Amino acid sequence: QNLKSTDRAVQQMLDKAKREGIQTVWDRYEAMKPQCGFGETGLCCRHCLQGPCRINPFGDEPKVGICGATAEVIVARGLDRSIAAGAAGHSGHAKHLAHTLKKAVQGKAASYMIKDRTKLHSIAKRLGIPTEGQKDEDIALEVAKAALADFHEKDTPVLWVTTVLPPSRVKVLSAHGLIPAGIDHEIAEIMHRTSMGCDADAQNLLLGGLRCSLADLAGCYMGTDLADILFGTPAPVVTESNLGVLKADAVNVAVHGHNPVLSDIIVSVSKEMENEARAAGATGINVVGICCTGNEVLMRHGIPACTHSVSQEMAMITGALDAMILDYQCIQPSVATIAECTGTTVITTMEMSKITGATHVNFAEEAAVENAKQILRLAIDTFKRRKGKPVEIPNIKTKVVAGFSTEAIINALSKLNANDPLKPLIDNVVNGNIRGVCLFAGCNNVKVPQDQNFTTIARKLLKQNVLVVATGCGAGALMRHGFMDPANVDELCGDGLKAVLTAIGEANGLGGPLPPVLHMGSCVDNSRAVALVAALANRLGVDLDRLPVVASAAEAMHEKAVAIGTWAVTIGLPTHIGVLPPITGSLPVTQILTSSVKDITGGYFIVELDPETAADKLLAAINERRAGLGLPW
Amino acid sequence: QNLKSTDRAVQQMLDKAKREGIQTVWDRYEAMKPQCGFGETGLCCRHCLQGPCRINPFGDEPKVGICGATAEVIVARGLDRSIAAGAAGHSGHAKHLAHTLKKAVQGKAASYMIKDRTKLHSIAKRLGIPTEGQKDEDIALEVAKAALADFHEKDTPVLWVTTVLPPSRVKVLSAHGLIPAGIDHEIAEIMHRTSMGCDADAQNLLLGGLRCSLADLAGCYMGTDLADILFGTPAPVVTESNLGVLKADAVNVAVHGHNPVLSDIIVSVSKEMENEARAAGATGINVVGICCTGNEVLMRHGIPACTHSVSQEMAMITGALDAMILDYQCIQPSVATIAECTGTTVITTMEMSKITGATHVNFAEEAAVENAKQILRLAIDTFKRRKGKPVEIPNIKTKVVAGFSTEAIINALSKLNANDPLKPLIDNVVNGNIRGVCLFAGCNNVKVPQDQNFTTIARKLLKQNVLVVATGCGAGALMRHGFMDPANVDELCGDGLKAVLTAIGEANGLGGPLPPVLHMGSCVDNSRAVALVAALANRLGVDLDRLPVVASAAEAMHEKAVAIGTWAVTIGLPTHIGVLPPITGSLPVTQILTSSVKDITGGYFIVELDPETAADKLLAAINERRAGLGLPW
Ligand code: SF4
Ligand code: SF4
Ligand code: FES
Ligand code: FES
Ligand SMILES: [Fe+2]
Ligand SMILES: [Fe+2]
Repeated sequence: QNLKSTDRAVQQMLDKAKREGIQTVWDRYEAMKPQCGFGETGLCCRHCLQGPCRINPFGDEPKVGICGATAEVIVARGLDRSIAAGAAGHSGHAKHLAHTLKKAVQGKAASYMIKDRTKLHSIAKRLGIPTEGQKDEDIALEVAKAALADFHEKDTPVLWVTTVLPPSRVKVLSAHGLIPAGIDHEIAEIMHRTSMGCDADAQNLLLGGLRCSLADLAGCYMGTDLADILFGTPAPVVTESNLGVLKADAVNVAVHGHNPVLSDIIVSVSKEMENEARAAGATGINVVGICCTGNEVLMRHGIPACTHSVSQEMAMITGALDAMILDYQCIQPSVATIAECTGTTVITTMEMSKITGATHVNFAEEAAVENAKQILRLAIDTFKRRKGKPVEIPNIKTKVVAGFSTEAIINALSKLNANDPLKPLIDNVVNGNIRGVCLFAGCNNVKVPQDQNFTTIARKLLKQNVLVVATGCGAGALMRHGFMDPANVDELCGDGLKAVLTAIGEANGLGGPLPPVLHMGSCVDNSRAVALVAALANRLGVDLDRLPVVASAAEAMHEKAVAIGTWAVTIGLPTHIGVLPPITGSLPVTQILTSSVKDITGGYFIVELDPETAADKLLAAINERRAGLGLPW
Repeated sequence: QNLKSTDRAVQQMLDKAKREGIQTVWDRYEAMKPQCGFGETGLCCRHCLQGPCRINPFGDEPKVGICGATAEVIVARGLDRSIAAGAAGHSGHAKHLAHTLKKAVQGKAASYMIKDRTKLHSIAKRLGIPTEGQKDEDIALEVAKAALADFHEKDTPVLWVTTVLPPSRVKVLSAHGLIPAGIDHEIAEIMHRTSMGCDADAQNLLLGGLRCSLADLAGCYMGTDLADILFGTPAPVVTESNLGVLKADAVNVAVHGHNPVLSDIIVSVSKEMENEARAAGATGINVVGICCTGNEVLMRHGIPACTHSVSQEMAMITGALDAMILDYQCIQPSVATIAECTGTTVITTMEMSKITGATHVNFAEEAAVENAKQILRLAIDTFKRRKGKPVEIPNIKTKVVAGFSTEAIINALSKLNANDPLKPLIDNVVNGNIRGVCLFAGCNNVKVPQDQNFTTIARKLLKQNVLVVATGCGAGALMRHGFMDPANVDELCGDGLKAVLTAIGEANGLGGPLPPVLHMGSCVDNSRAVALVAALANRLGVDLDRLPVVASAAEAMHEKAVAIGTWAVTIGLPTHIGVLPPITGSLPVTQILTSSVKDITGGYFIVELDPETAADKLLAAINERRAGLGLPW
């Protein structure tokens, strides 16, 4: 099972699933081999009913689409649609939060409120919304309105791009026409321009893609901003991760999907229902996280993470998962069928994300507590049905220190320099104790032994004194392998990095270092990394494409990860992707994305499937940036 | 060549292209055979980087997507994305027109103006915008603002749906949650819900699709409304069609794409530049139409139609096409390469629709006349370069009577009944002189011998006294085969239909009948057919799903045609499609689209590749509606 996942808890559940004849994502992958080489290389088009069209990567006909679409057009159009789809996810998430905030302050959803007033005011200031002599509720109404306004054309561009990147960066992007006019506007324009008989120039198409990726960034940043206002800005918290956080004697409830609007209420209501759970013979309700919504409640509340991404089915295979509460995104629909074998109650809650065979309980912010109780009572009923049934919860978990929002990081650093908190970080970049910064982001992918790329690359970078930050299922991988436990600093970290982590930790009263990797939160919270990097850029008076900062979507899967990778490139970062996106069928497109885009945005993709090699390439990128700043490396 | 196109002019140019070694759309199709059976049936998914996934239509593994996505999910998700892409095209078009109207009335684009004041006022009234004591420019500003507001969420649903369908229809749709909240909002929501690990219930997905198809309808109706305000509501006009409208001794300029914002100015400026053209040795500038933008200028100005859809390259093969002026949609990018062989200057004009190797001349409404002159001077230069070069323009053309907007149809009928103009039409439906109404819409498709389905089906329906109306390349097919020439009424029409066409024509002073088929305009002008059918519904006091009205996308190709077909079904029409959409890989999805959707909207798809059989099925659908109204059939 080591060939499927490097996580021992997952391996144990794979053996259980095999024994019990429960088909998994890895079995469905094996059944799909060999996969279509046209799709793999991007050389397939189904954008009209004359198709499907394909182009042989090499050899003879077909060489061109029926309408005349070249390999470079077909590849660029497919990629653009993936970016649009990612943008649609992150911005749908953000939109949901914007409506929730509006309802909350209009008195229509009393389960929700302004929890972080400071964040609300700072966001208002950043957007140009006056706060002086204004009621919080009115300020919040204006912020929510501004959020919703960024989805469409208006007299200003997307403020959740133009107000979050340094002016010099916005100028570079504006010069190339890359600043989005409206989030849903760009999504629609991509779908239009990539439809049959429209845009048919690879560079033009890809520029469109870069712009749509910034619409995605805006959705991410908006999602983080709004979630922080509503639910609180994360601060350092200690919890645990992996399947061992499940408890046989508790009602185990996984929150899974993305939106904290749902999970955050589940967490609070579950505490209120402890006595009901105990009435049913349980110790209480044990809420655990899967995927991003698990990350959201881990970051804010220390809710333990059960599992992530590709291994999500394994939580169910334990036999102890009484409910899986879903909103949207990254949920393998197999869970609905597996639930019939495992006893788990899978519950959908959002109108646009249902799964055949799952129970649907409409969630309305207006009735959030009521709807949460209904859902949790289904979970309690399910716990009762497994009375006396043996379960197999792998006794495997790690300690996780998390909650490193950008505010939290700035605060931690401020203990070393109160009025110039970024300076200690920059000092240590300059003196070589910190070589650079690497953001690990995005998914696991069944094609890559689970977590192998994240851990292999992280290990090499940490030994080379790279400050590693992580989000989403990248943070999931690293947390499950001990990278968020400060007890592992001596083993994992180079002497320089150790010194800095220790110095910061001891100044924050820890008697010990920060963890080896800083968990910056969910996938939308990649926007937090942007806030940190942009703040460093502003402090240094240089653009992001001069900073020794890189990203790695080491095991990418979702269209959202493609969008994130693309905006990482667009804002100026060397951006590693550890799975093949469908671009290799066009050398010109590949060359643009991995090379000539450097001349446009300063960022570039690094496509590298071998993780040792990827680490070397990321180190080379970091060191090139160091040299560019006149620093030793 | 009869196996490729039933159009003799096209056949002649195919022989020329063969002789000269110029590859065509038919050659690229042959080179693509056999096409992928997974794509053909819809059983392929590339929505994440674990893919490509496929499902064998029959047999053994693979049976399910890697994430657990079933055949019914994969098929529904692919279809939904096609609908969104169509919606994005039609609504991008509409949005462009809305911005143009706004600029025009704000004094920023003096080449544009309110040409149809009556239409402006009627639209304002329909939207609830007060006109009483208001300046036209202010009314137009409010209409343009309303248009742009329909793209996003607001306190009202999409008004270009809710104000254009009868209340009873809106109620049925609202009950099923199918009324769009915002055009780009729905497009984005589709892309989100169809992304990995989101919506995974076929019915839920398809309901989303129906709603997004209404966003497309809104974009179409908005496009027609705005184009009519700006450029004039069509009225009956006589012109010609087919390659014989090209003139060797003239500067031949094709307008190609969709948006009249561009073509309409080309037409007016070309008249102003006659003397310059004559200075260059030409007789003048001969503007001719291809595809929808050709339909727009044919409908308003009687500009002759050169060709349509699948045969667009053949205009170039003549050697006499000096320029092809492009905006977006349905342009085979092969034209840019073919231009190098034929001498034609291919000019793109829109930032989001470029073609490698074509000349790009940015068009800005603010400088429309200037930009038009620049473009037409390139065409004149090109005419000069072919001095003394033989050309082969097939001497083949038909007479075309067109310009049947819904206003024009109502006016024509009003000559038989001034104060109840729809009544004469309804009278003849009731007495059997008109069996029903069929709308032919959409594209040609290289898979179907060009025009064969449109003409075969139209011939059968006309003999059975069906009133046939047509738009887009359906109108193109029928016009090129003589179906818009009143001289062909005796040959084509049943006695009942002939009687009615003759009665209406003679009351309008023609000394002769209306044409066999009524040309209702471009693809967005399918919205005109909706206006007519909705007006008939209102007059009768019944919903559209009780009317003997059907649609046929007989040779469909573009994602836009899929969207149009889908909203035809959603508003309550039996809707024939004459090519296989990628749905046959899921019986449940097929059953929903062809059968159970009847219970939701009253409309349904009729998938039928054999045109004789399709005609029988359409007649059966019409007759079933007749019987439902208690009428003989
Ligand atoms: S858009 Fe072009 S390449 Fe794509 S399916 Fe249609 S004909 Fe083929
Ligand atoms: S979304 Fe599911 S079916 Fe589609 S490519 Fe990804 S794993 Fe395969
Ligand atoms: S030919 Fe396999 S992805 Fe289309
Ligand atoms: S396997 Fe051919 S369309 Fe994907
Ligand atoms: Fe996520
Ligand atoms: Fe069209």
